[PDB]
Amino acid sequence: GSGTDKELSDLLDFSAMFS
Amino acid sequence: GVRKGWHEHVTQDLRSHLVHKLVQAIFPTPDPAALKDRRMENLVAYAKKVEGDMYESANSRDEYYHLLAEKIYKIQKELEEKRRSRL
Repeated sequence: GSGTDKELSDLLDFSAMFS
Repeated sequence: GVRKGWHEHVTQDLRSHLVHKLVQAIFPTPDPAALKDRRMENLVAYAKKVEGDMYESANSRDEYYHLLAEKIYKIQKELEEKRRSRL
């Protein structure tokens, strides 16, 4: 069905950088 | 034949309102520049894949509203850890 999320960490990193 | 009292209060439009909550988790604050960012392209498609996984998790509109909070909740705080990933 599903597994580990890789892009999920990259998506948050984008917002984490800026405000 | 039959099915859970699912569609009772999810509706087509009302359901779209919940979908936004999933996207807000990854990006709560507004970002007009993000819309142009290629990364955002994955955000939409991503939420579309998970949202379907989040909706099914519920056998009722009620459970769907609860599980939604957990996802947005965990991701909401997770953003804090991502910030310290580089300090």
